[PDB]
Amino acid sequence: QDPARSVRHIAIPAHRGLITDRNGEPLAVSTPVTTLWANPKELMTAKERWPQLAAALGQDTKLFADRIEQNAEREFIYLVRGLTPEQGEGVIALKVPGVYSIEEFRRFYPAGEVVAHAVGFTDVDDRGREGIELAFDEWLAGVPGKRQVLKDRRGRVIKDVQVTKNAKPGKTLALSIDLRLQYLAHRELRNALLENGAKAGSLVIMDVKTGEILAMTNQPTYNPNNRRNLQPAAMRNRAMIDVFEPGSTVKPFSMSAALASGRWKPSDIVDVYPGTLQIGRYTIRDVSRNSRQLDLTGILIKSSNVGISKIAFDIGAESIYSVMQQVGLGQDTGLGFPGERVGNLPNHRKWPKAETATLAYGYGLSVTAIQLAHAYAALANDGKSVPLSMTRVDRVPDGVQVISPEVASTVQGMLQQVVEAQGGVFRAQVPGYHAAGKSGTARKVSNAYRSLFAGFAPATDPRIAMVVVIDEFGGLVSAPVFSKVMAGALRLMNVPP
Repeated sequence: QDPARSVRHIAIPAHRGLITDRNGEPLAVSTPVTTLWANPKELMTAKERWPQLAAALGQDTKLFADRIEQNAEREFIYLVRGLTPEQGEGVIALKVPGVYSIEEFRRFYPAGEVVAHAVGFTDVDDRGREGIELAFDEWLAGVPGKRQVLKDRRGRVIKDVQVTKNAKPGKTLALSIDLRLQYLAHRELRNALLENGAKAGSLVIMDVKTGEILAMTNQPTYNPNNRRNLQPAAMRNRAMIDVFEPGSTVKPFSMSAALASGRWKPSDIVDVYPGTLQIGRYTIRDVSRNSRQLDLTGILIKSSNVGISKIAFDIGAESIYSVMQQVGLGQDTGLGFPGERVGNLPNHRKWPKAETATLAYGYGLSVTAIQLAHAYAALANDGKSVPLSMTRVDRVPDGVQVISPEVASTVQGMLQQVVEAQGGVFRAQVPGYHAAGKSGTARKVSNAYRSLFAGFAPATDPRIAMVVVIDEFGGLVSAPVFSKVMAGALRLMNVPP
């Protein structure tokens, strides 16, 4: 026969670490719940109690009985996971032979759908499945404790002996996210999509000094506290996953290369008439074909593919490739979100004219909204790249001077004119401030199109970079979202006009 006595162990679940926004507002909080397990060999001696027990578990009387009878020979099954402590005390109070309790934890997300994708959620075992919860699982999970029990020959717990290992609570995490900006971003992105008959999009706000992600919102979203009817479209962290050719939004990086080459100055003129350029069997065609001479700022205002291609042929694709690589386009973000997409910044030894031109006007690479906001942050931060962070930054990293301060300042002033000049993206203007940026028609890589707006403010002393992505010309839907969210974000951060 089996031993009359055996010393056994039971795990002591650990309290998962608090997630807060950068101002300490809670975003994910461990809620005590009660798990009930049974020894069927003991339960089998108390059948008349089963229907009361089943009703207190919210289980069907016969399905409950069938489950215990089917497991009669086992000494452990779970009865139910994650009752309220009040509910568990009610079941324990029934004193049914063979019913035992374990203290577990369930997450609650106080801000719900507003920050669903960035924070993520946990599975039935309280482990990270999505977002920060996944990326920082090890940090947040802590370490289960251990205690000894004495069991008899039939698996009855006859003594709680001792705790041999204290549970180690998980560690607290303060995100870079500012929930005030996050609520503004979520509201305005949602409202823009509903008003324009669009289904999906994303918005990223970054601190250009610190590399902090201040807001990251995607539509559709979901309530992480009630996933009962959750659609896969809604769980997608689009800002980090959706890859697209960024089109005209990377022409500022092409212009940065041109101004670093020694061959170009802002007052330089390019003739783009008649809005096309034959390069062998290929024709580069401009979206607006009403121009002859354009200065470098006008090439950005008109988004002339011919203009930027002629510059690119003069300076060589390798100069443009290098800037785009150094500002992080097509590169690992280092954020350690499993499944984050890197996109592709193709390289060549010999760049033919076609591939040189498509790189320079943004169809020769694929990026995410995070990478595009990161690149805009570098340009805004007087050309100094700072690592991306989803966590609060107290000591700002040195970062890397990727674009000379002078060139970055000149390109800031060109992008100010894109927003402010006659013929510019006037819907991206931010009353009280100089804003700077560039619209684009992005092409999805998996043709599906996205309306992009990328920019920063204040134009003459930048603090915040922003990318707006609307899945669906001239930012007519993404530019006004930038305008409204930047207007708000700057004042919530007490940025002076």
